[PDB]
Amino acid sequence: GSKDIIDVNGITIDKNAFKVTVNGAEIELTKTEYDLLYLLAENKNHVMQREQILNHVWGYNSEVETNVVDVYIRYLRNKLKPYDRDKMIETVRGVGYVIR
Amino acid sequence: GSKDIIDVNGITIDKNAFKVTVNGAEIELTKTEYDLLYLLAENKNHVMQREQILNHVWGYNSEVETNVVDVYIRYLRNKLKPYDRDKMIETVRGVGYVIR
Repeated sequence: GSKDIIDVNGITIDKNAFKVTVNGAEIELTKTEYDLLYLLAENKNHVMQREQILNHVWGYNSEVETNVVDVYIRYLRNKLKPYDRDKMIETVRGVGYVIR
Repeated sequence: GSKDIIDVNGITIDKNAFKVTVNGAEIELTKTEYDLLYLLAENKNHVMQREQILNHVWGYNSEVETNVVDVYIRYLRNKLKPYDRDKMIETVRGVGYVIR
């Protein structure tokens, strides 16, 4: 049972590095969800295809099934719903996903 | 060339999740350095042995040489020097390392 946030010698360190700041609060993510969010945010207004998302977040050779992108888009949306940000991740039926 | 910090829809997301806040600034770490710092901080005033540090940060089965702990203690100290925090990580000659 590792302590969530630690302060020592004036330094603040969180057990989970993968948080994002929203409305003065923090959404807590996994590495994969955080990387997906960053990738979509970095490409705002530029639709990303499921396979290029797979390549960036999971790796170009990845043996993972491509639908893991959909699985995680849904994990991400569920993380953003309590903060009324989920609708920012939209589906382009047939292509992939985009933040606008 | 991925953009360091991104703001989108009111969410702030850093490319590098592994930063700690010090004097209103941020030290930027790698996952391994961050985990080492967290482990020592979480065990403040409790000396840790090089091998238990290895087990926690690198894994119990790890094929890595045990001196990688010393390598990274030095990487961490070098990261803390610009903020006059390096002396908080002290060597117990013969045992390991501790934060007091």
